[PDB]
Amino acid sequence: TKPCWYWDKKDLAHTPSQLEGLDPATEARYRREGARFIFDVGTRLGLHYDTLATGIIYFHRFYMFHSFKQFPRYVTGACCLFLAGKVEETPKKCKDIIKTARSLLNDVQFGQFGDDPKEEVMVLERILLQTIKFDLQVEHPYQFLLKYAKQLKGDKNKIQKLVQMAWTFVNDSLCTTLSLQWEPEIIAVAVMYLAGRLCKFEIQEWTSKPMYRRWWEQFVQDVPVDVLEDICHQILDLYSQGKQQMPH
Amino acid sequence: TESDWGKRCVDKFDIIGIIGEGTYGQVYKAKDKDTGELVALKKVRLDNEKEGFPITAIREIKILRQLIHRSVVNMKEIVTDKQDALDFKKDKGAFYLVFEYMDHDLMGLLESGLVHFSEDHIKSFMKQLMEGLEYCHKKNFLHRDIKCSNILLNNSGQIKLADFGLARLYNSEESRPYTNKVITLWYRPPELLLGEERYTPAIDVWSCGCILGELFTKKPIFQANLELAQLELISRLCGSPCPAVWPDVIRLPYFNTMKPKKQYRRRLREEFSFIPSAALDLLDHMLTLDPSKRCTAEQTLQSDFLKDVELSKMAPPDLPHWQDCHELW
Amino acid sequence: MSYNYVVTAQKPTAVNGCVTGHFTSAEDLNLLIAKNTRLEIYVVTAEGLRPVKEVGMYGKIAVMELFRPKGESKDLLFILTAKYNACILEYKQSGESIDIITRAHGNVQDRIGRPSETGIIGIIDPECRMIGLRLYDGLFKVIPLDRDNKELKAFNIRLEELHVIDVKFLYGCQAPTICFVYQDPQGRHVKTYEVSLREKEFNKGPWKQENVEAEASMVIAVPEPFGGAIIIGQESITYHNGDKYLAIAPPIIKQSTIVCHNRVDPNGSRYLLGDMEGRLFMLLLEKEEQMDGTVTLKDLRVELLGETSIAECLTYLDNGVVFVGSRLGDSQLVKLNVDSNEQGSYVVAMETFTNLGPIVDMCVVDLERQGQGQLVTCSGAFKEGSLRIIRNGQKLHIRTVPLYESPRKICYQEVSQCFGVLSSRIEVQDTSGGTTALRPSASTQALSSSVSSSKLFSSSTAPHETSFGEEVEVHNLLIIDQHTFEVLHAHQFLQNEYALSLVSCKLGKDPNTYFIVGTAMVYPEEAEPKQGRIVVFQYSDGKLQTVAEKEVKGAVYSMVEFNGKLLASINSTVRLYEWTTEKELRTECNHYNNIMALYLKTKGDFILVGDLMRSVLLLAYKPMEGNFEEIARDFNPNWMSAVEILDDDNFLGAENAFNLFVCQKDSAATTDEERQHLQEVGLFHLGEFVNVFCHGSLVMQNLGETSTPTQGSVLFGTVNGMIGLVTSLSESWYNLLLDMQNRLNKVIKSVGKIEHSFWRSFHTERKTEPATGFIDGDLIESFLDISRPKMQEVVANLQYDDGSGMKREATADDLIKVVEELTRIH
Ligand SMILES: Cc1nn(C)c(CNc2nc(NCc3ccc(-c4ccccn4)cc3)c3ncn(C(C)C)c3n2)c1S(N)(=O)=O
Repeated sequence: TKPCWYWDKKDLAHTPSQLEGLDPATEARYRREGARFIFDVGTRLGLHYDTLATGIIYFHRFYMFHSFKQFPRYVTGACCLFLAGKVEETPKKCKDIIKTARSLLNDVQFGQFGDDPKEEVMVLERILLQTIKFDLQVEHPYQFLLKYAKQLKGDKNKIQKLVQMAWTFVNDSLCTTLSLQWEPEIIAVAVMYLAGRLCKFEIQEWTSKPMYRRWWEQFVQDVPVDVLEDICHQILDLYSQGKQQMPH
Repeated sequence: TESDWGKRCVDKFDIIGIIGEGTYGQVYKAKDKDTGELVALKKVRLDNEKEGFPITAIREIKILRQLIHRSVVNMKEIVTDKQDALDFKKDKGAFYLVFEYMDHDLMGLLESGLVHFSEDHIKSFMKQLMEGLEYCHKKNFLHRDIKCSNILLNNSGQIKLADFGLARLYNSEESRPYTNKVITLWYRPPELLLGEERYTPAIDVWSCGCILGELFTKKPIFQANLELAQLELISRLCGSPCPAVWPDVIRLPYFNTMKPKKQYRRRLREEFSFIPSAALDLLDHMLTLDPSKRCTAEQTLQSDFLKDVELSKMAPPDLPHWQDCHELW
Repeated sequence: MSYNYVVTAQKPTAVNGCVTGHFTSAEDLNLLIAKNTRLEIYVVTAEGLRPVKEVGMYGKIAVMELFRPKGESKDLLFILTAKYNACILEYKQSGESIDIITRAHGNVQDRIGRPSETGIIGIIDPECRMIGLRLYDGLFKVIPLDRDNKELKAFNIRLEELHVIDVKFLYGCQAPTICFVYQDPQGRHVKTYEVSLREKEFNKGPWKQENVEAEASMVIAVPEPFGGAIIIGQESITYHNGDKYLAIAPPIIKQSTIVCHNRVDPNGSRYLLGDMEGRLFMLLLEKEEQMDGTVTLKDLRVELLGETSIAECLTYLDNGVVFVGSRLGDSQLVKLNVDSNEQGSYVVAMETFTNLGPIVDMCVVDLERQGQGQLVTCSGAFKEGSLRIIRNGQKLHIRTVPLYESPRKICYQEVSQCFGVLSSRIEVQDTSGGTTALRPSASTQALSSSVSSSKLFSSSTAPHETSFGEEVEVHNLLIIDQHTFEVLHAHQFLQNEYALSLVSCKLGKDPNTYFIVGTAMVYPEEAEPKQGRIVVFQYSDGKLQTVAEKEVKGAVYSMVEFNGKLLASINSTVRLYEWTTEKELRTECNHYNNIMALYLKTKGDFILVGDLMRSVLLLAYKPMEGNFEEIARDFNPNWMSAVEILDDDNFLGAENAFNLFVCQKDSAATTDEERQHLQEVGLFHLGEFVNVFCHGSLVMQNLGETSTPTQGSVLFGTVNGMIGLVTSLSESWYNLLLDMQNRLNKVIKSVGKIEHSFWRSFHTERKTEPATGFIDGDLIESFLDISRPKMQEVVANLQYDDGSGMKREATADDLIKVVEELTRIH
């Protein structure tokens, strides 16, 4: 019926990119840079946050089936965003995406688009659709972060700080392969979990079951605390490596 | 696996012939070589490259893979023309959206006059369409182009709804700017005629009501070629739009611009006196001018006409076929 | 775009309805006879019928009743067309000049309504207070006959009884009372209402409802001396009036269905009944007077008089003469005599009127080798079945060959100097377990005879139950000589085998000329037949030989010879068979994308398919590959009655709604999509049901005939007997003639004030469109009959174009010559 879009961390050692001689650090950084390209391009064009995420999910899934050495990441990114606009009903003309991409890319980077940028992108749409197996509908952590937060009652400012901080973590997790490891529901819980730890909040108190240390169980079933820690660790690693620090 | 769409080739289907052309590409009737199952193939041509893959097809791929109901048509898979080897750029081949094959379409049956509908027949038809429409309206999807041209029927009496090319999501909290000319004029809701542009799920209910009347008279209730002539015909039967029956009619863009000849009174019950009392009440509510007072899909299911209809009794519509092939002496 | 021309060679011969009245004057007795789109006025004399006038209308006459409102010297006539055009007409004669005055006009079509299963019913009050119309189920429409209602404005009264069988106004009521039979789940009932013009609604009727026969068919309003009504059914006749109830159930009427009633004695003492077997009965009302002086009905009696034609409507013409309005055979004038003849009959045929009847099929053959076509038509049904040979002898010469059984298809085999005809006759299950024919007919009077002994379906599973008295069809192939028209041979097909298709041709390398018949095994339970045969016969030395048989899984609706191969349509399938050197049909290639492939036509390697609901498909045989290819399909939903190929690009179709259309390849190769789209470039409402299209022309060809502007000739036959010709025009001639029509429309006075454009508009219940691509030859050929002042008025400001001169002024004399050339095509 529907395809499986989730892999194990151990499997990422065997992407096409890895087996063509690309090392783990290079692919990982390329994913952040490619994702960020999609994020920045769509932000300049004023696109809804779901549209950016859908393009990023297509992009991440794409490079589970192809190598970065044979498909320029930025062309793929532009193509993903193009399709994402039509899927999420926030359409943009391909020429405008190229226009914005040229604005944000230097001369070397825009060389990936070749002599005819629009053509290189429009051509790729065929491969993209076959690659993602025409499974266009994608859910994102954002809707669950809000659906779950709405069931929290208590100090309005404390909960809103939790939401925004978690929301920031969701945006940052788009640069990582977490989109390929865990369903969005778990991601939304994980970012709530992380924000709670950083803000020294005890989220259970705001739930309908204030004496249920496991508030996540009423939102997401069969979620071990272990999973949430692995996700938190990866998000925090991105902040530790960069100069930016936890939002707080 | 069954889920890896877009790879299997169209060679696997034996084409029987062309059965239609609309929206993006032509529809063909085919038989699967392996299983022998009849299928319908919508050719999707991306060669234009103005906007690549048609968004009308994208909507129908996205929504119909989410929607599972016996009253909504199934997309079995998507298959491809023999693709150019090692030349992904040169490749201009088209995709085929594979649907379940439905025997007939309502329009052709009514148009040829070859279909007679009894009260019981009409119930089963509407009950399924509503079961489908409700399932879709509950998932916050709007069909936005209900027509006899795309209600499909099998000889068994099974109805399925089909043309999701214009279907989009509806958010109650955040009304979104939309496209006004969404349902075809013969089945257009008054609200869209006057420029509503912020449509409710009720727009699809109005069309189904028009069909309901079309099942008793065998003719579309409101037929016109101009957006204002349609309003006149609707106004004669349902009453002229007025603040008394439609409090927010003044907010509409073209309410002052578009006025009927008179302030007609509602005559629906009189002109449809021949309709059974249970259906007449359903028509009165489905064909209500104010979208907020217009009945919902579920409410039609909870009507004296439809609630106690049984799925087990298919009640297939009668087709003379061979009997009327030869003129009757 | 495409440009075509349609002309009526023979006017409709079938009778739709009849009433008699004092239309022209109170002194004159008049019989008004109605044929589709035609009105015929006569003055009835004891010597015969004398025609006063013949009128044409832009509409199919549905309702026709004669009424004389107080203050008129003569009766007026109400007419309602099938398009719901209504009119009141009055006779006016000034010396030698006759005109028909349109006193009132209006279209009574409602925006919302369901056409009744029984159809439009029309009646007029005995006091001429109102005209009653039941146009739609559940509604009763009233046109009040007031002096001021010149527009025939009307109102609807809600009617609870949705399925109404028949209705009449009653005599002898204090307020206008309708009596009608209706059907609901509990059976059929008779009920009465009173119509209040002041209240514009129904009031309780004079007498209560009664449950009546399940197959009660007709309602009779009995005159003042008796009052009440008579109800005619299949097995019983009943009289209803308040407390009075009489029922007679003679066994003679059960044998055949009675479908017409007419009053013989003005006081109601006698009524005439006719049935589908042609028998003529008399319902006699036996009076019993009380000492009070009140005349009451004592009993009812039915007496067989003789045999007439199957009557859709009957009329007594005073003296003893009775006009029999027949839709299936020749109409007649018959006198009912007091003494029976030596055979026991009281009926002797006086006058007989040619009716080409239903033309099921026809072929054009040059019998005399005079370079002139003769049209041999399968005409009539049941006892009235006949072969009609028609030639343009100037009047049309029609020879009749009585068959006394129903003809279905006809084909000509010159090699054998004979005609092959498919026929069916009605036998009835008898006490022997077999069946017995009601009368001898062509299939039983053949010189030599044979019966199929095929073992193909013999095994079957088990025989279905048979009840005595049930009807069955027996199908035959008739071999008929082309000169004597004598039945030379009759081949009876298997039991429960319906013959649908017939061809005469050579196949492959076989030098023999064969008769090939396609049949279907019809079982009452089967919605669609699933068994059939293609049978190859050879007519040689007075005997018909079975040469080969092919078993198919369906009904062989249509077959046609295709370049030495046999093209046959079996249900949804179109199939091409090769004729092997072993004299056996062999399949080659097939096409399955059809619902029911009813009709087939071929030109070269192109095949045209007509379908029960999917309109017309253009197929092609690709010889390099040995298979069919879909060229282009008409994607508009149309129910076909017949198809024809005009030329390689234009294809002609006939709809069951009495409409004709022409589809052409879109001739634009940009996209494969456009070529695959057949586009309906021509739309035209004929008013007739076309059963058969046949290429050919009856006009004499001396090789000296001036080359007419029209090119090509397709003849068509209709169910009402009308024969017409379709021919093509150049763009220059079409525009010239079309511009002339628009000029004629303003000049010629229309009966009922009916817009000509509306009458010829393509009309279906769901859609109504203006005519396109067709020139009404009848409108054009009427230019030669309008007065000179009108002729010159028509030609004012007329310019020829696209010709030798770009702009040329037209004179009234120039057009007279042009139209006269157009009258030479038929
Ligand atoms: C746009 C458009 N949207 N719609 C839903 C249609 C109807 N066309 C259709 N008709 C299906 N069956 C019914 C049917 C079956 C057979 C024949 C036929 C034709 C010629 C000869 C013999 N038979 C015609 C109709 C059907 N089944 C599945 N699909 C889709 C979902 C792919 C279908 N679409 C069209 S339009 N008008 O372009 O067509």
